Amino acid sequence: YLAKHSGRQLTLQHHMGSADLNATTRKHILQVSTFQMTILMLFNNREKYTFEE
Amino acid sequence: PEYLSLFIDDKLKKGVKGLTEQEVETILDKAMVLFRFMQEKDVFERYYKQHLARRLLTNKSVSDDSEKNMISKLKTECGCQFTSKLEGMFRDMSISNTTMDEFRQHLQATGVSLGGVDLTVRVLTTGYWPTQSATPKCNIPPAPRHAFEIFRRFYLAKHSGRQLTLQHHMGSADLNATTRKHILQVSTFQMTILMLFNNREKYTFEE
Amino acid sequence: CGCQFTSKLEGMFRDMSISNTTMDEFRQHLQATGVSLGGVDLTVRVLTTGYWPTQSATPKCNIPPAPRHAFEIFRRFYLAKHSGRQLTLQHHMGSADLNATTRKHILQVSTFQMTILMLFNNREKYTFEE
Amino acid sequence: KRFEVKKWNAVALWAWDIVVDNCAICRNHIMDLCIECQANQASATSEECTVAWGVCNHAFHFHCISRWLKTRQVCPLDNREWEFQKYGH
Amino acid sequence: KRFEVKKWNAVALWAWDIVVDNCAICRNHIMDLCIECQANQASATSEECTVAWGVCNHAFHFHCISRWLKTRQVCPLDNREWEFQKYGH
Amino acid sequence: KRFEVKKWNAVALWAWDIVVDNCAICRNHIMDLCIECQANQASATSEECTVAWGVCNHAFHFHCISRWLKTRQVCPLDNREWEFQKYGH
Ligand SMILES: [Zn+2]
Ligand SMILES: [Zn+2]
Ligand SMILES: [Zn+2]
Ligand SMILES: [Zn+2]
Ligand SMILES: [Zn+2]
Ligand SMILES: [Zn+2]
Ligand SMILES: [Zn+2]
Ligand SMILES: [Zn+2]
Ligand SMILES: [Zn+2]
Repeated sequence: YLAKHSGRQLTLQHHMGSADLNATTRKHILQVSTFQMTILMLFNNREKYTFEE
Repeated sequence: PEYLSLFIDDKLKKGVKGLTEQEVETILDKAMVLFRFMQEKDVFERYYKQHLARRLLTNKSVSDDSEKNMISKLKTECGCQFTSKLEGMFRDMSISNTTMDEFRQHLQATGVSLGGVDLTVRVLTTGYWPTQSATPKCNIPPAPRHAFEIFRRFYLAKHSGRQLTLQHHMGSADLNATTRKHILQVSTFQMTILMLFNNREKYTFEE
Repeated sequence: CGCQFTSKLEGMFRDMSISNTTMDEFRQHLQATGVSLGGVDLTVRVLTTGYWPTQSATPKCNIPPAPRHAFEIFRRFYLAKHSGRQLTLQHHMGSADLNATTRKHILQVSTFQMTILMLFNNREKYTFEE
Repeated sequence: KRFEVKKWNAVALWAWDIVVDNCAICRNHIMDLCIECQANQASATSEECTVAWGVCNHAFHFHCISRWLKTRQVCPLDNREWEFQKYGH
Repeated sequence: KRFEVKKWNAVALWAWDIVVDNCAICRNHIMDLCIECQANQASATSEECTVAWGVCNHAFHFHCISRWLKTRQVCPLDNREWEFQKYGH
Repeated sequence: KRFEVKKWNAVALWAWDIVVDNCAICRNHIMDLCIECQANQASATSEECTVAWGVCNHAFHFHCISRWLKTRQVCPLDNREWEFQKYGH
């Protein structure tokens, strides 16, 4: 955008959209509505978390 | 007349001085009445044009409306001697922003180097703006240098009929520094020194 | 015939005229700037889809380093020239002059053998699989 | 090197505003039927609806541009008079 | 890894030239009153002065843009005609 | 790196056909006298012959363009009417 449409600036948000999380006996793809992506990514980085983490 | 031009520049750039447009119209009328009983209009016009160049080649959004009032008052005070050239350099600024949009579209179509991202390049004419001293021959920081090359190429392929010159005594830039990422600002004077520092620190005057 | 298809014939002749004007346009463009050095001698042509039967203009194939940078320069300069033209790449048209090297005899490739010869230049001893 | 290219005689093709993603008249696509065809098979007999190409290199469905010939026909994407130079993509 | 993201369907928001630091009409700020309001309490009754948003995504004080509707109204930051699409930041 | 440039706000200057090597009217040079001055000192009193700049960004000697004002004055390098926007290189 900075290179092409530089007549505007973007803002980041999380309260909209969705995603398809490919999980993995078969490979079943889950779905996250941009609300559980951060928690699941933190779990992927390190499991055994809690509310404080 | 130079001090009068400085005062009108201070009143036209700083919006704090004179908030409501009511006290602004009265103060402009008083200023033009004071200028009515003044001689040596040539230096006044020259310094007003210099102030216009200073205020239009810097951060914009200063008034985006008071310019019409200023030119209307000048028409009813000076006449049609230098006001036409004033509106001509205003049209040059319109040409400047149109060519900036053109360079943005060029980066959108091509943009080989990453230096040509949001290039806020401007295009002006020698006759209107007092840019006769447009020959500081100095090095340009890799990425900005490549951006300038790209812009030149595009503009030429477009109207092939202008000899673009390079200069450094005009414009500005936003240097993204990096605990947080605070973006600095360089008015095309410190770009070369900072780029040399980035290439290698611990420099001096000789370097 | 009359005036049924003759008008389109003279229209594609005018397309050839436009093509040659574009030739010298890009020539001056490279003479002034032309960052791409592969633009030693460019003989590019510009035609319209409606007039010439070039509907099969999508052979998606690689282009040889030097003439590939030539094509990059072409695209960039031409787009600056007239934003509004969908430049599509194709290989089933045109020609080229390959300077080979005991004397220096210049060959000729009709934009069909350029990729194979460029691959040979990059590395010899190739086959159908390569 | 052993072989060096000296001259290149390529030919460049171009189109004005065909918008592959959308007919500028119907806003569905350059292909895949039009607003007045909808179902692909229905009663079409090989789907006579094709893509119409004019001298102004603008592309719409033949059905899309045939409905505009009745009234003013100025190729509403430009000022050129619309012609029929090619049929089929 | 155990969970890998394949698709992402985010939505991006954008604004033209709102200039949070300054109303392009009044040059004070996007918030905090305007040139013709000055004192925040005075006699305002909850400060009716709000932020006006147009179809051109440009933001000024509602008081700032209401004074420009009388004369030419062309959203002086562009060529689009100014509308009223949102009230309040 | 430690410092990276994000935005650049340069200003580009340009001229139409000034031809530094030759006055398009006199064909001597952009500087160094004209056809009707010849000797630099002679009786000139600081050489009043200067360079005239018009709105069409074309540059000639002031003496060169002053002789053309009597007859048609259309800036013979283009169709623009010649003006006097700058004096001195
Ligand atoms: Zn359609
Ligand atoms: Zn149909
Ligand atoms: Zn058309
Ligand atoms: Zn405001
Ligand atoms: Zn208010
Ligand atoms: Zn707007
Ligand atoms: Zn001369
Ligand atoms: Zn002379
Ligand atoms: Zn001229």
